[PDB]
Amino acid sequence: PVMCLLANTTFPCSQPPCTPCCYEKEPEETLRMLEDNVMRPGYYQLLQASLTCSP
Amino acid sequence: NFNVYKATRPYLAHCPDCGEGHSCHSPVALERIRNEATDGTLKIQVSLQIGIKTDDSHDWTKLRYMDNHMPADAERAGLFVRTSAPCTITGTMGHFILARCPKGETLTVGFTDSRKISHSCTHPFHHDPPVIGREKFHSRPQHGKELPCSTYVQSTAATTEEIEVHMPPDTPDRTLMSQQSGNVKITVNGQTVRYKCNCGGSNEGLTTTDKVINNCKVDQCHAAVTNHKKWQYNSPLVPRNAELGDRKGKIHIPFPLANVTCRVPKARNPTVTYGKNQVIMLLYPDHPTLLSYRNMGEEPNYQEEWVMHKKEVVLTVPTEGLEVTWGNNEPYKYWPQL
Amino acid sequence: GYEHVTVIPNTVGVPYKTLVNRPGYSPMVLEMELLSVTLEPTLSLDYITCEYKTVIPSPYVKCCGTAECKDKNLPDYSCKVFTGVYPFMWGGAYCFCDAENTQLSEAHVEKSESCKTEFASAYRAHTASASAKLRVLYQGNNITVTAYANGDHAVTVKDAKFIVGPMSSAWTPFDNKIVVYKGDVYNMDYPPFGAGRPGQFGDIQSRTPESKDVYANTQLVLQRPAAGTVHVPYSQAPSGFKYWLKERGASLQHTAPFGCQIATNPVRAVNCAVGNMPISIDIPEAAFTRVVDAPSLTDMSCEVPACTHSSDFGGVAIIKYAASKKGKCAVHSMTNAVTIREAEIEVEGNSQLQISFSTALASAEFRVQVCSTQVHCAAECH
Ligand SMILES: *[C@@H]1O[C@H](CO)[C@@H](O[C@H]2O[C@H](CO)[C@@H](O)[C@H](O)[C@H]2NC(C)=O)[C@H](O)[C@H]1NC(C)=O
Ligand SMILES: *[C@@H]1O[C@H](CO)[C@@H](O)[C@H](O)[C@H]1NC(C)=O
Repeated sequence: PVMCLLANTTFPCSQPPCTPCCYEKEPEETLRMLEDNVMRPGYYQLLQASLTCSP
Repeated sequence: NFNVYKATRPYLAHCPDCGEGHSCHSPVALERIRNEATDGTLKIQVSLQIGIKTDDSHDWTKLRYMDNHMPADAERAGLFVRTSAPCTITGTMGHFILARCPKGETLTVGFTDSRKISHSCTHPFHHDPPVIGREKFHSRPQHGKELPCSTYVQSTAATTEEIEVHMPPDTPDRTLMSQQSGNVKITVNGQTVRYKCNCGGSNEGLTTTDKVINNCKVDQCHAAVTNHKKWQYNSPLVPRNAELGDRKGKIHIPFPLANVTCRVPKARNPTVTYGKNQVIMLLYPDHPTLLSYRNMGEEPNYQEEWVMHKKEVVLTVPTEGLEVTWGNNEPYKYWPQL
Repeated sequence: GYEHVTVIPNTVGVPYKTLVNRPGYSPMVLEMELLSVTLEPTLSLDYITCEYKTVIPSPYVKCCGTAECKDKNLPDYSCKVFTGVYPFMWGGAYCFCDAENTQLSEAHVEKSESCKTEFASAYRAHTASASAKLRVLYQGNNITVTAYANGDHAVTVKDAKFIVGPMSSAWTPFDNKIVVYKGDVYNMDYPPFGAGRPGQFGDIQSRTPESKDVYANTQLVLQRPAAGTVHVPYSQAPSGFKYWLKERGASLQHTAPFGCQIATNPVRAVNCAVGNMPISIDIPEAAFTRVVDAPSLTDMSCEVPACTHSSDFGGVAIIKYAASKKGKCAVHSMTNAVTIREAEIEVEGNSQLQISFSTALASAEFRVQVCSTQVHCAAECH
């Protein structure tokens, strides 16, 4: 699938390790993670998953 | 249940005219006005967010704007758009407004806050949309000629088009500093505050806790609230964050431009009378109508005129033929009798 | 069998009568009418143009320091560092220092979001392919023939082989360089790629509408910001495409000579009334009837009860006859000043036929050939 990056580790864009409620748990590091993946083709898959809450 | 407005926030940005030609830090500041739509529709970008409450929930009757230091709720009803006269708002979502405006030289976008206080932002913008078809009409008809035109779709959904976003800069605030008794007291109030003093000892940070600067004056110090938890549009009216480098983000935007169909009325066929190598037309227009004609030979000699009211036109019909176009109607062809 | 060659003027909506005379066989009358004449030129897309977008990010206000401009490979990239700037925000001054503060203003030009929807295409037009739609009154029925007017495209309808053209005039309303916007075509000597001028057509050039790389020349110059104000003021030539949209004038549909109708997707010239069109019809042997096999016409007389000299068939003529046998007979006017509406009539014996004719003469003296026998008609048209 489509890979995204978090500092030194690789993960699938649709599945960040912070799930569920990435922004609610830690807003600063969620935005930093999104900023590091803007050039990545699977950015919008990461944006969708990171800004989704309610488990 | 994905919400992009959790991360983003409304903001205060520079406006050259907040009323009476005076500049201010506006909560309704104008960013960009798009006029690519041939139907006359304007896509306006503003510093506030429409249809979203402070708690991030979507509510069409509500509007969120930056009130001094923190965002506040305002009514959607109070939102207005005007050029030389008031505009007709066709769609609103986040930082974007869709409006049909009359001819003007300026563009004003405003709203009414909690304790009244009308906030508006005026920018110099030449608005004179070109005519769709060959007839300058006032009201759009149900039935008419289908002509290609472009518009910004009324759909809420955000696909295709996008904007750049980033963390906001440090917001300066002098209310954070006080004198105790003749020294400097910085009250953090559960925020990350960046402070600098023209005194020795400690004058750096970036502090998450309350700090005191002994033997220092309030005028010698500078305090600013850092955010880092929120996103903001990459606005040229707001400064860039000094700490971080070229860190950028991107979000999809509503109302993208697309090709549609515009209904245009066809002017009533004039009463036609013929003569020796000439045609006589009694034109009765209800609104400005374009009248064009050409010869169907080697020398076409194209001529055009906008017919405003009742006018009789005498046109010479050559042996090669004459083609006449009256508004949105199909061209009439005339030939002399052999 | 017999090949009939005739030439009609290149004019749409005008029915023309042609007499087919095969030696030793009964004459045949064919009505021909041009329904449409299409001139589609071969296109070569040079580039597309649209409204440009001036991308201006947040200005880098370096408090207590000097910002530095870096050379970025971006279209119309502009960078300027302004010294002695003391900017103010909502809660006072943005910078701690009174002195050494700088503002870095950044700007570049790229394709607008509108470019996929609102755009003009620059094409190279060369060697137009001519095609024609012709209505033929063949054997009492209307047949439609669609063929290329090059003289080397045979189309067979009802066993009759049709060869249309070549066109007498090679004239086209389109020049070597053309500009296309939606349903409008313009004859324009557009600037080549990488040669576009600011505020004019081609200020922004894209080879294809999906292209990532674009050419830009908009005269973008960054200005010094106002005292205590955070903003990026600039001077730039207004959109060349937006300017062209209002200054393009009337399209080829309105300006082209010979009454040309201009259509798009693909771009073509329809019904250009220029020159003539040769038509070749190869009629098979079976369609023709021998003089011994065909009905013989004797004791013929012609009378004109009503006539009006006009563009339409304002004349009426009654022809009495004596036929040897039953069969189909062709009707044709031997005088060029008179034209008969009907091409074929059913012959019986000692009966009479009624024909409709068109003339411009007040005193119309004309000969009517019914099958292989001629009859004189005298008409006083008003
Ligand atoms: C708006 O109209 C244009 C034509 O004026 C559409 O044309 C495009 O069609 C293709 C697929 O979208 C692409 O090859 C090009 O972008 C363009 N090509 C041609 C030959 O016109 C375009 O799709 C329309 N845009 C939208 C957003 O609907
Ligand atoms: C078809 O032929 C008939 C004669 O039978 C004629 O009246 C008519 O004009 C022809 N059709 C057209 C479209 O001109």
